Amino acid sequence: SAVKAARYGKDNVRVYKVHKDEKTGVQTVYEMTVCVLLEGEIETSYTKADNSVIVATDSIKNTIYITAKQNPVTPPELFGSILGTHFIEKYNHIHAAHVNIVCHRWTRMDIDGKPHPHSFIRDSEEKRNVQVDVVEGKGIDIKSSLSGLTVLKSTNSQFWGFLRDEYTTLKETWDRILSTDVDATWQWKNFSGLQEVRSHVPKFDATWATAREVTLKTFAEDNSASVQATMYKMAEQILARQQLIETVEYSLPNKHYFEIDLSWHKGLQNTGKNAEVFAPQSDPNGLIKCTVGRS
Amino acid sequence: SAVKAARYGKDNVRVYKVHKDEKTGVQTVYEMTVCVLLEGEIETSYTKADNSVIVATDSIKNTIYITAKQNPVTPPELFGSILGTHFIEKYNHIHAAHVNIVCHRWTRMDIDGKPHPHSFIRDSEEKRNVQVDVVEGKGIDIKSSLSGLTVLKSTNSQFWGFLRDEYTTLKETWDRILSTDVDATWQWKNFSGLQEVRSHVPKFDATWATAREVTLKTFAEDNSASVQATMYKMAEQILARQQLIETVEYSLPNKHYFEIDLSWHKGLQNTGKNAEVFAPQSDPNGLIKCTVGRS
Amino acid sequence: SAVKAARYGKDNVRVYKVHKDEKTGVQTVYEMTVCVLLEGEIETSYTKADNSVIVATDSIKNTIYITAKQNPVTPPELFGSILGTHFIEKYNHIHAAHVNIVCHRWTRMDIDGKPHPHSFIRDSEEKRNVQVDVVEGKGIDIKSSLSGLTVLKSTNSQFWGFLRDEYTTLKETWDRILSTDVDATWQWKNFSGLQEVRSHVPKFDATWATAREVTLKTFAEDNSASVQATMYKMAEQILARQQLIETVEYSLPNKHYFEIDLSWHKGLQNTGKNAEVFAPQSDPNGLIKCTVGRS
Amino acid sequence: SAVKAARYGKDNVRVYKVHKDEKTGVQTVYEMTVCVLLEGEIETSYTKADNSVIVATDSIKNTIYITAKQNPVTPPELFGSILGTHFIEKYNHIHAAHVNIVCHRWTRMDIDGKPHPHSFIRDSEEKRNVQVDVVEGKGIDIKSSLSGLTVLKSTNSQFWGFLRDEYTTLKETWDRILSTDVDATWQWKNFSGLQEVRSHVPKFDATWATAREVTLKTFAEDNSASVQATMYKMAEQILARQQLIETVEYSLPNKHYFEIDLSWHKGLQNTGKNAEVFAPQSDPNGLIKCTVGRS
Ligand SMILES: Cn1c(=O)[nH]c2c(=O)[nH]c(=O)[nH]c21
Ligand SMILES: Cn1c(=O)[nH]c2c(=O)[nH]c(=O)[nH]c21
Ligand SMILES: Cn1c(=O)[nH]c2c(=O)[nH]c(=O)[nH]c21
Ligand SMILES: Cn1c(=O)[nH]c2c(=O)[nH]c(=O)[nH]c21
Repeated sequence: SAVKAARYGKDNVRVYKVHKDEKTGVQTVYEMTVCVLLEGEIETSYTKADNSVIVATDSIKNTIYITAKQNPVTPPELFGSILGTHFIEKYNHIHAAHVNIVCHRWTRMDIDGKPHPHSFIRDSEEKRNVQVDVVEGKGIDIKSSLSGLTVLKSTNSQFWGFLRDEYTTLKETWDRILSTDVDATWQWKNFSGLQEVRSHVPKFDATWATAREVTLKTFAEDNSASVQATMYKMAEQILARQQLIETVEYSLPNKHYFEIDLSWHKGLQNTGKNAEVFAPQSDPNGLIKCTVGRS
Repeated sequence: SAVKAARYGKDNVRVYKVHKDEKTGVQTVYEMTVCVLLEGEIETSYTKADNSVIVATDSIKNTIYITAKQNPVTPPELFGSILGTHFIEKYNHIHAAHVNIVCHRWTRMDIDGKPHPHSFIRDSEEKRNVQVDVVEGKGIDIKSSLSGLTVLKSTNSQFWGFLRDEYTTLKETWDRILSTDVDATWQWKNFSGLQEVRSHVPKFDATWATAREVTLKTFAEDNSASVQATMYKMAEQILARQQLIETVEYSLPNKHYFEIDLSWHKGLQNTGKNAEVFAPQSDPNGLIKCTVGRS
Repeated sequence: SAVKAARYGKDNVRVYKVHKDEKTGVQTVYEMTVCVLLEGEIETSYTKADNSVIVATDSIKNTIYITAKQNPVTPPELFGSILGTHFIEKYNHIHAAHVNIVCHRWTRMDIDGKPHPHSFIRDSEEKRNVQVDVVEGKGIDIKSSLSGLTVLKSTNSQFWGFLRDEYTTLKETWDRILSTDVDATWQWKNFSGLQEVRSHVPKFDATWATAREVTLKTFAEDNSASVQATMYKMAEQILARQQLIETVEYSLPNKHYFEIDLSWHKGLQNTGKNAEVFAPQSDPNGLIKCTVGRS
Repeated sequence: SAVKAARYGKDNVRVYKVHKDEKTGVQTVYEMTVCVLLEGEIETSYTKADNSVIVATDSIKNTIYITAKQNPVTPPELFGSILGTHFIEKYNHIHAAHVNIVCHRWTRMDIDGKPHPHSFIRDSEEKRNVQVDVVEGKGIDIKSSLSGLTVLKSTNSQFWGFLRDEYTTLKETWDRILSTDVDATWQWKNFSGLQEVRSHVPKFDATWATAREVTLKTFAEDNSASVQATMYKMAEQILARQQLIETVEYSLPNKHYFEIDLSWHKGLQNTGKNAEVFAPQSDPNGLIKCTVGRS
C-alpha cells in the first residue's frame, strides 16, 4: 500500500492583535481563526514511524503567533501569503503550505454619534475569509470570500416557467419572499511570489468591498426571475470591476418561507395577495451554485 | 404519588409577518420564535389518561398564527400579552399561560445611501426577547430582555485588589481587554390586564432602546474596576430612567484574552506594555450576575 | 438603587481525571464540565468597586482542579458536595455555593469481545448531571439528572380524545411514531452536611441507574395514550423505588414525524395503514413537563 | 463572462422509513438526511432567465420521498445509486447527479436483556455516510464513510523524535492521552451502472463493519508512535480486506489534554508519572490527514 496524499498541521488557532496609534490614542483590533496544513517529503512519518520529518503542530501554532507579532495581519490575503511562504522557505522538505483564515467582525462603536477610540461590537456573524495555497515553484494561489451574509427581500422575486412533470407539485409564483445566506468566493490570478502579492495589496480590501456592495445592491434591486439568474448578475459585475480575478463562485441556499392557509378558520384570508403571516422553514432548502469565469 | 406542577405547550414556533404600506409602498418584516406553555386543571391527562382536558399543542400552534394574523406583533410585550390572555379567557380550565418570544433582527438595507423599501439584512445575532406570564386573577407579569450583544474594549479595564490566598495565582492588572456577551433583563411592574398593557405601549420600545444605549455607552466609557462594578452602573441608570421597571438583571460572561509570552523566541517582547498578540480563550469563562432593585 | 441578588464564579471548566489500578493495570477515566457560582457578603464589589471581597474566578478554577486531585470525582453528587462545602467553610463572607456538573460518557471499549484496559468510546451524547446548592446553616440540596437520552418507538403510541374547537385541525390517531429527548431530574431530601451525603454514597449511582432503566422500559412497553400519561408512569415508579427522593421532574419534547401523502403521484398509498415514508420535522415541537411528588 | 460550472438541487431533506415484518411483528427504522445536486445543460437558467431547463428543487424533494417509498433505502450505497440514476435517465438534459446521504443511528433497544420489536435509541452521534456521483457515460463513483466516532486512550501513545528548532517549545513524551474524532472514507472502484452496484450489494455493509472494527482495534492496540503512524496502519488493513476499494482516506483531529502543574500549591504533584487531573483543550487542535492507495 502507498501514501498517495498527506497533509497535517494545526486547526482552530484563535488570534487577536491590537494596533495602538500613539498619536491619536486610537486602537484597532483584529481577530481571526487560522488553520495551516503542510505537505512535503513526510511520508516516512506515516510509514516508518519516523518523526524526524515532522514540524510539530504545536510549533506551527507558535509560528502563527510569532508571524502575527512581526507582520501586519491585514489584509488577510497578505498575512496568509507571508505565513505560507515562511514554511516552504524555512523547511527544505516542506513543499506546500495551505493557510485558511477566517476574520471575525469587531466594528468600532459609535457613542453619541462618534467613533470610540477603543470599544467595538460584533455586528453580525458575517465573515471575510481567505484560502492561500503556497506551492514551491508554482507561486501563490489565493481565493478570497465573504460568507454568513444573511439577507431577505419581501417581494420582487418570482419563480415560474420551470419544468412540470409527474413529480411536480410546486405552483408557479409571481411574488414571493427570497432569503439566503450568501457565500461568495473570488479567485485571484496566480501570483509568482510574495513580492507580487505585496505589489497588489491595495486591491484586496477594495475588491472585498466591491464584492459585498455588488451582492447587496443586486439582491435588493433585481426583480428576480430565479436565484440562478440573480446570482449570475452579481458574478458578472464583480468580474467586470476587477481584472486580476479569474473566477467568481456563489453558493446560495434558498431558505423557504411558506404561506399558511387559514381559510379553515372563519374564512380567514392569508394566501396570495392576502398573505401576511408566513412560516419560515428550517429544512429542507434549495441549494444553488455557480462558477462564472471569463469568455 | 401526586402531580405537584405541570405545564405543556408548543415550542420553537417560527413566525414571520410582513406589513405593506399601500401608500409609500414601503414593507416592514418581523420574524420571531414563539413558545407557549399552559397550566390549569389538567392533572387528569397525566394521571388518568384523560385527554379531554388537553388543548392539543398543534392547536396552540394554529392559535399563534391566527393571533399574529389579527393583531399587531410589535412591540412583542403587547403581542405576548394578547396571546397569553387569549388562552386563559378562552378555556375555563386553563388558568395560566407562559409566552416566550425571541425577536430576530431584519434591518432595512441602505442602498446608495438610502433605505430600501423591501430588502433587509440580519445585522448580528443579537435578540430582543420577552417572557410574559398571564395568570388568572393575578394580572400580567412581563420581563423584557436583550441578549447576544457581543462587545470588546481593548483597554480601560482593570482588575486588582482581589482576595489573595494559597489558591491564588492570578496577577493583578491595570490594563486588560474586557469582552462579554450581554444578557440584560428588566422586569416591569405587574399589570392588571390587557387594558393596562395597552396603555403603556409606547414605553416598551423606548425602554428597550434605553437599556441598549445605556449598556453600550457605560461599557465604552467606564474605566472599569471589575465586571461587577461596571454592570451595577448600567443597571442603576436604567432604573433611574424608567419608573415602571422594578428590577434589572445582568448576566455577563468574562471572555478571557490571554497574553502570550514570546520571550523564549529571540527575546521577542509581547507582554505588559509590549503586548500586541493575544490568545482568545474559548473556555473556561468568568460568569458574573446581579439583580438590582429599588431601595 | 440596591443589590437584590448577586452571584459570580467560573463556568465551563473542563476537567479530566484518570484512575490507574497498579494491580490489574486497568485505567478508568472521568470527564466533566463544571460551573461554580458563589453568593455572600459581596455587594460592595458591585457598589463601591471594592475587590477585597472577591475570590477571583481564576482562583475558583484552580480550586476545582485541586479538589479533583485530592478527592474522588465520582459519584458527582459527592464531588459537588465536597467542592461546594469547601467554599463556605474556607471563606467567612461566602454563604452559598452553587455547583453544576455535567458528566460526559467515556465507555470502556470491548475489543475481541472483551473490556480493554485503557481505551474508551463516547457512546452518545447523553449526560448525567448534578446541581448542588450548599447554603450555610441550611445544609446541602442536590438535584440529579440525566439528559440528552434520545429515543423513538415506531408504533404503540396513540393520541385521541383531546379537546376539539374552532382552533383545531389535528386528526385523532390510534397509531403514531413517538420520539423524544428525555430530560429527567430527581431531587433528594435535604442533607444536613457532608457527613450525611457521604453516608448515602452508594444510593447515588444506584438511583441514576434505576431512573434510566425505568425510563427506557416504560417508554418501550407503555401503549402510550399521550406523552403526559407515559411520563407520569415513569415518575411514579422512580419515587416508589427510592425513598430519599422527594420529587421527580420530566421535561419531554414531542419530536414530530409527519405522514407524507403521495397519492397525487400515480395513486401511491403512503398514509394510515400504508404509511412507510415519513418526514421528521425539525420544528415546531410539543413540550410537555411535569413534577410528581409524594401524597 | 461565461458559466464554467453549475449545480443546483435540494439539501437537508430528512427522511424516515419503517419496515414492518408482518410475520414476527418486528419493525426496523431508517432515518437519513439527503442532499441531491444536479448538473447538465442548464446554463440558460443563469444567463437568460430560462426556467424551462430547471427541474424545481421542490420536485427533487418529492422524488426523494417517492424513490424511498418504492425501493429499499439500505445499504445507502444502493439507495444513492438508484436515486442518482433516476435523474440522469429521466431528464435528457441532466448529465450528472450528486447524492450525499447521512445515516443517523436508531439502535434497537434491549429491554430485560432482549431486543424490543419497535423501540430504538440513538447511541451516539456517529454517522455512516455516502457520496454517490452518477455521471452519464462515466458510470457511478461511490465514496463511503464513517464520521463522528469519538475515542480516547489514556496511555500507550507517545510522541518524541520530532524536528526541534527555534520555533519549538513542545517537550518530547513517552506517555500521553490520545483522543480524536475519526472521519474515515473508502472509495470504491468505478461501477459501470446500477446493475453492477446491485451485484455487490452484500459488500457494502460488510466493508463498513470492517472499516469500523479495524479502526477501533488498531486505535486500542497500537502503541502509538504518532497519529500519522497509527492511521496508516488502519488504512493498510482495510485495503487488504477489500479488493474493490481503491483508496482509504483518514482525517483525524488531535484533541489535546494538557497536564496541570499544581506544584505551586503545597508542592502538590500532578505532572509526569504523577499526572492524574488534566485540562481538555477545546482549541486549537492538530489535524492530520492521509490518503493511502495501492502500490
Ligand atoms: C422554489 N424553487 C424550487 O423549487 N426550485 C427553485 C430553483 O431552482 N430556483 C429558485 O429560484 N427557486 C426554486
Ligand atoms: C480576571 N478575573 C477573575 O479571575 N475574577 C474576576 C471577577 O470576579 N471580576 C472581573 O472583572 N475579572 C475577574
Ligand atoms: C400530537 N399532539 C398534540 O398536538 N398535542 C399533544 C399533547 O399534548 N400530547 C401528546 O402526546 N401529543 C400531542
Ligand atoms: C502533540 N503533537 C504535535 O505538536 N504535533 C503532532 C503530530 O504531528 N502528530 C502527533 O501525533 N502529535 C503531535
